[PDB]
Amino acid sequence: MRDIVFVSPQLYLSSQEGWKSDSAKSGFIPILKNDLQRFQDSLKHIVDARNS
Amino acid sequence: MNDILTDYKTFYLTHSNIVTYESSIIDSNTFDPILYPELKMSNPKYDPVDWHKKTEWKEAGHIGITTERPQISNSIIECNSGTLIQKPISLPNFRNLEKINQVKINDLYTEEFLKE
Amino acid sequence: NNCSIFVGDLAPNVTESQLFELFINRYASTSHAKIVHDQVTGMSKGYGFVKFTNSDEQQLALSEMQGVFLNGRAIKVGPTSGMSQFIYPVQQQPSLNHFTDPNNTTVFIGGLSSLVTEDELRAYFQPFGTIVYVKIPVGKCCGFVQYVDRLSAEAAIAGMQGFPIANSRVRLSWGRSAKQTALLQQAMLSNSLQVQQQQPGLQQPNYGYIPSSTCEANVSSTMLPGCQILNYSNPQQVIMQGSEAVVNSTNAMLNRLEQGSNGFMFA
Amino acid sequence: MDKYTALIHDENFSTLTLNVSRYPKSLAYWEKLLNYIVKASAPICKSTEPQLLKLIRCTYSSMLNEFPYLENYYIDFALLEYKLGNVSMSHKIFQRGLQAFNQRSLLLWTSYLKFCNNVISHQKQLFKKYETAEEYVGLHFFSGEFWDLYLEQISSRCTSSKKYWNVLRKILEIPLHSFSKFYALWLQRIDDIMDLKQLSQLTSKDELLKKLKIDINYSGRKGPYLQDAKKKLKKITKEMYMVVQYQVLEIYSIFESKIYINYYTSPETLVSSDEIETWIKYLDYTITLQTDSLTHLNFQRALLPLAHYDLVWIKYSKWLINSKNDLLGAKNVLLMGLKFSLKKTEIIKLLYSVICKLNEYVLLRNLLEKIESSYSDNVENVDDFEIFWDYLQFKTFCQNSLYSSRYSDSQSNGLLNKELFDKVWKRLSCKEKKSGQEILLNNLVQFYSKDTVEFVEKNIFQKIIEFGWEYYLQNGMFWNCYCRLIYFDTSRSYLDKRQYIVRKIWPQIDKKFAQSVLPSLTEFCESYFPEEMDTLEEMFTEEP
Amino acid sequence: KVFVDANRFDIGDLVKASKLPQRANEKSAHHSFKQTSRSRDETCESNPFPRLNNPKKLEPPKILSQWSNTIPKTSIFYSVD
Amino acid sequence: QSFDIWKNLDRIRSTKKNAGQFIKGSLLILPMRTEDKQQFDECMDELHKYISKDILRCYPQKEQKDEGMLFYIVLKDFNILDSCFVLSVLLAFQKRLWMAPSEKSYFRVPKNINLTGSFYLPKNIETGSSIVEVGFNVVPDFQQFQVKACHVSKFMNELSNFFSQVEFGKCEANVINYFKREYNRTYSQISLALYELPLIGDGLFDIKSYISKTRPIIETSKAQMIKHISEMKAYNEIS
Repeated sequence: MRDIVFVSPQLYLSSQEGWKSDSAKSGFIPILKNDLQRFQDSLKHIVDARNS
Repeated sequence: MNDILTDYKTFYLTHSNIVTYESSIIDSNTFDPILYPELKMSNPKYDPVDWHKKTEWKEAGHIGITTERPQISNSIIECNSGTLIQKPISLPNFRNLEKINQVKINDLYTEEFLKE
Repeated sequence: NNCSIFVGDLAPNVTESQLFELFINRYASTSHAKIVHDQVTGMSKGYGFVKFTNSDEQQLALSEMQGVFLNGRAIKVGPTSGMSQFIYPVQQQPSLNHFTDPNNTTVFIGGLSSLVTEDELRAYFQPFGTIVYVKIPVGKCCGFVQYVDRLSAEAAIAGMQGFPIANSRVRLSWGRSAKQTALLQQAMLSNSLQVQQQQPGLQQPNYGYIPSSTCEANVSSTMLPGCQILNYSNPQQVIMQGSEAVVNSTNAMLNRLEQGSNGFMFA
Repeated sequence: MDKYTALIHDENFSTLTLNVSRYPKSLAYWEKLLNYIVKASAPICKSTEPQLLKLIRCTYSSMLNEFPYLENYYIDFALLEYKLGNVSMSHKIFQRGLQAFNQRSLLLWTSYLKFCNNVISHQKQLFKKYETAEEYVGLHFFSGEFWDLYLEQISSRCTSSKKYWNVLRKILEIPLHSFSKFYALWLQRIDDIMDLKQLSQLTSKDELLKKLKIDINYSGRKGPYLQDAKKKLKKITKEMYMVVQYQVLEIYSIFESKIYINYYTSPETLVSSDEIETWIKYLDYTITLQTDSLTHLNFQRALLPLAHYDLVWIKYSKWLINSKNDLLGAKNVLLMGLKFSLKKTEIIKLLYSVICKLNEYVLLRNLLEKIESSYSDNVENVDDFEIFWDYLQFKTFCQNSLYSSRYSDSQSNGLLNKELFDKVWKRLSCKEKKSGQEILLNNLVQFYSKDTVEFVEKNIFQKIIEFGWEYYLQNGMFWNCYCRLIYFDTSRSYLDKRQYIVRKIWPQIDKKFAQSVLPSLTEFCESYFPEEMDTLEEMFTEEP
Repeated sequence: KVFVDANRFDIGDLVKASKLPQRANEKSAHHSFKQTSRSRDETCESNPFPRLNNPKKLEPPKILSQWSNTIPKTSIFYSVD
Repeated sequence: QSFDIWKNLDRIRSTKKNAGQFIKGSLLILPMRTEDKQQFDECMDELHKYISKDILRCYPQKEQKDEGMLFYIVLKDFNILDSCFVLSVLLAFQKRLWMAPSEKSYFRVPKNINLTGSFYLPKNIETGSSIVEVGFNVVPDFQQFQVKACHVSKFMNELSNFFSQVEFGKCEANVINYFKREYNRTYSQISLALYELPLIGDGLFDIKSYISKTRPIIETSKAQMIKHISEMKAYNEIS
C-alpha cells in the first residue's frame, strides 16, 4: 500500500527494532507517511523520562 | 504463618540452588518449597492430595447453612451427543428428592450464647 | 399490594400534579403517579400510571373514575396489572434471622479456652480482609469478628474451620452484633417479639473498592482499574491506595518478626 | 479523485489516526476512527476501491489484535467479509475469534453457528461443528438461543426423529436459565406420541421393563396402557424438573441475580465491588460441582468482564494447581494473564514459582531476560519495588544456580555477586527516591558466617560510615540491622562481639541524630543487651 | 453494530429497503412514542459506567405454571423489595 | 530397575508384545531451550548418529533474543522405542545442565534427577498415571502433554503405556512451519506484554481524560464509604 506506514508505540517506546514497517504486519497501527514526524514529536516526554 | 512463609520465600531463593532443590521434591505430598509457601497463604489447613456427602458439597452456594441438594446420579451433562447416540440412555437415577423443602441450620449462636 | 392503574387518552394540558390531585386524596391514598411523556419532545403521550398501596382503594378509584371528566376528555383509569404456562417464580421470606441475611458479615467464634487475647484474635483474622473490631465477651469463651466484606467472611469460615486455637477446637457460625444481642436479650426476657434487624448495605455500586484487600499503612494516584483505588483503613477512615503499600507491608512484617522473636508482642 | 485520495488528504482523518496511535489502549478512539472510516465509505459493496478495503482490514486486524476480548467486533468484521464476497476469510476471522477466548465464548459460537447454518453446504460437518460447540460451550447458563437453534436444526434436517429426543433428554438434565421452554417442548412431545413403539425412542426396552415395569410389545387394549405410560413418564419428568428447578433457582436467587455486566467493556472501565465479589462467590460455587467443562466455561465467563483485575486469573491458576494437579494449564493461564492484567506484580510472582516447579530454568532465565531488557538494564531506578524484588529473588536463585560457592561451610554466595551487588548499590544510593531501603538492609544480613559477615560489613556498612550519608545515619533501623549482623555471628564468642558492639559502634553514631535512632536502638538494647541499658542511657542523657 | 438489526452488514440493506413507507397518514399519526433508533456511530465514550445509568434487573427463570406448586417456598437469603 | 537407558530400552523391547511396528501418520514436536549451543551440539550429533534423519528432524530459531535459544525437535513417523529414547536423552540433557555439570555423560542418567517435561502432539488423537493432558492450552492446533517426577524405568513404562493407547493419523504436511509461526506469534505477544509493563503510568492510557472521567465518581464513592462507616458505627453503638 502507498501513502501508509505501520507503527506501534509498544516497540518504539521500548526502543526495539522493527518498530515501523510499510507492509501489513499483525499488531501495527496504520498511520500516514507524512505524519510520522508528528508521531515521533508527540511521544517526546515518555522517551525523555525513559532515558532519564 | 504468612510472615514465616514470606520470609522463607525471601530466604530460600537467595541461599539455595537447584541441586539442593531437586533432591527435596517428593511425590508423596507434592512438596515444593518455591510454590507451596504461596498456596498456604490463604488457608491454615491444606491437604496436598463420596463427594456428595462431604461438608463442601452441602454448603457450596451459601456458607454456614447446610443442605442436601437433589442431584442426578447418571448425569449425562459431560458426555457429548456423538457418544450418547451410540446407545439408548437409561432412566435417570434420583436421590435427595425428599429434602427439596427441608433445610437444617447448625444454630450455635442461640444455643451456646443466648440460651447458655 | 401496590395496585397499578393505567389512565389513558388524557389531554395535552394535564401534568403529573393534576393527575396526582385527581388520583390521590379522593377516598384513597395514591403512593405514586407518573405520566409517560415523550423521550425527547417533553409532551405527554396521553398515558399515565398510578400505583397505590391498597388494592381495594385502587379498585374503587378505577370504578369511580371510569368515564369521569379529565381535562375535557375521558379518564379511562382501568387497571393494568392484576392461560400461559410461563409464570415468574414467587417466594416467601426466611423471616430475617442472622443466618439467612446476605449482608450479615460478622462471624460468631466460639469454643475458645478463655485464654486468647484481642490482639491475637485480630492476628488470626487479619489477612482474610479488613476488620473493624475484635472485642470478645469475658467469661463466655466466645467472640465476634466483624469484617466489611461478605466474601472475606466466606474465606474466614472456609479456612479457619477446624483450626484449634490454644489446644481447643474452634466453632464458627453466624451471629449479630453486641447491641443487637442486647436487644435480643431484652426482648427475650419478656418474650414479646424477639425481632431482629438486617445489617445495612454498602450503597452500591462501588467502583473503587476491590474485595478481600488489606492495607496497613502525598498520593499521586492514576486510579487505574488494574490497581486498587480506595480502601478501608485499619483501626477508621477511607484511604486512597498508594503505590508504596507492599513496601510498607513488608517493612511492617519484618518489624513484626523482629518484635515477635523477642517477645514484645504475642500476636 | 476517489474516496481513498480524499480520505488521505482529509484533515480529520490524520487527527483521528494520530489520536488512536498516540494512546492505543483507548477504545473510544478506535471506535471513533472505525466509524469515521465506515462513514467515509457510505456505499459498502465490492465495487469500491481495494486500496481502501485493505486499510479497513488492517484497521480491524489492529483493533482485534490490540483488544482480542471484544465479542461483537469479530462478528462485525466477519459479516463484513461475508458482505465483501468471500467466506474463507470470514471463517478464519471466526476461528481466530473463538481462539481469542479459547473456544469458550457463547456469543461467538452462537453467531458462528447462525452463520454456518447457511454456508457449510454439508450436513456431517455441521453436526461435527455443533457437537464441538456442545462439548465446549454447551454447558453455558444463558445458552437458550444456542440449544433452541440446535434443536431447530435437528428438527429441520434429521428425518429419523431420534437425535431430537436424545438432545432434548440431555437438555432436561442441564441447569439452563431458559429451561422451561425445553420442558414444555418435552411435555408437548410426549403428548404428540402416536403409539407404544415410540417409547423405544426414549430409552431401551430393558430399562422400561425393569424401572417402569412396562413392555413395548404388550398387545391388547393399549389406551390406558399408554395413558399410564404418559403418567409415569410425566412423574419422572416432574421429579427431574424439581431437581433442575432447585438447581437453577438456587444459582439465580443466590448468584445470577446480582451480576449485571457479562461483557468486555474496555481496559479503562470500572466494575462495582458487588459484581467482583459475586463472581468470586459464583466461581467458588462452580469449583464444588466438579464438572470440568462447565467450570472452565464459568472461569472464562468471569474472565469476560474483568480480566484486567487479575483476581480470577490467579484464582483459576491456583485452582488448576491444587484441585486438578494440572500445572502447565496454570502456566498457560499465567502466561495469558500477562497480556491483559495491569497489576502485573502478583501474576509474575506466581508464574516464577510455577516455572520453578516445572524444572524448566532456561525458560526462567529467558523470562527474566525480558524484564531486564524491558528497562534497558535500568532495573535499579524503577518506582515499583515489588517488581524489582520479585526479580531479584529469582535472579539471585539463578546466580546461585550458575556460579559455585566461594565461602566455607557449603555456603553459596547470595546477593553479593558481581552482577547482583552493583544492582543493589545502584538502588541504595538514591536514599529518598526508591522505596524498599530497609528491606535490603534486613535481607543483606542473612548469611551468618565469619568471613561473609565481615564481607558485608566491609562493602556497604563501612562505606556508609566512610561517606557519612544523612539518610542511613538518621534512620536507626540501619544501625539495628548492622548490630543484628554482628550479634548473630556463629564463630565469635559473646564477650568479644558484645565489647565490639558497645565500644566501637555506639560512640561512633551522632548524638544529635539519636532522636530517630533511640526508638529503634532501645528495642534492640532491651532485646539482647540487658545490662548495657544504663550504659547507653548515660551516653544519650539530657545533659553533657 | 450487530444487535441493532439495522446497522447489520449482510441483512441491513433488506431492513433499509422495505420500510413499509406508510402512505396512509393515520398509520404515521397513530403511534406517538419514540423511535429510539440507535445509530452505528455510537462509541464507548457514551455511557462510560453502565451501573450509574440505571439498568434493568434481569428476568427470573420462568417456570411451568402446572408444576408451580413444588417450588421451594423458603428462600436461601433474605431479599428485600 | 537400573539407571541406564539401554537396559530399559532392552526391557521395553522385550515385554511390550511386538512393539516394533510404528504408528501411521505419527508426529511429535518438542520445543526446548538451552543456555549454550556447544554442549548441545555434541549430544545432538550423537543423537543423529543413533537416530536417522528421516525419523527425527531439528529446527533452529532466528536468534532474536541472542541469549535464550529455542530448538524444535520434530519426531515424524517414529516407533515407540525411538520416542522413549529421544525423550529420555533430551529430558536428561536439558536438566543435567542445571543439576550435574561435572558428570559428563550424555547417555547415563543419574539417580538424583527426576524427569519432568512437556511435549506437544497433534489434535487428532484417540486414547480409546504420570502423563496427563492439559486444560486451557495456549496453542490453537496442538495438545500439550505433561510428565512429572519419574525415574528412568517409570518414564519408559509410562511413555510406552501412553503410546500404546493413543491413535494418531492424517497430519498436515507443513504443519511444522505453522506451529513455528504460531509459537513465535504467541511468545512475541507475551514479550510485547512484558514490554508494556513500564508503560502503565502516563504512557498510553489517555490519563488526561481518564482523571476527569473518574474525578466526581471516586469522590462520591468515598462519600458512600464514609457514610457506610458512620452507619456501621451507629449500628454497633449500644448507647
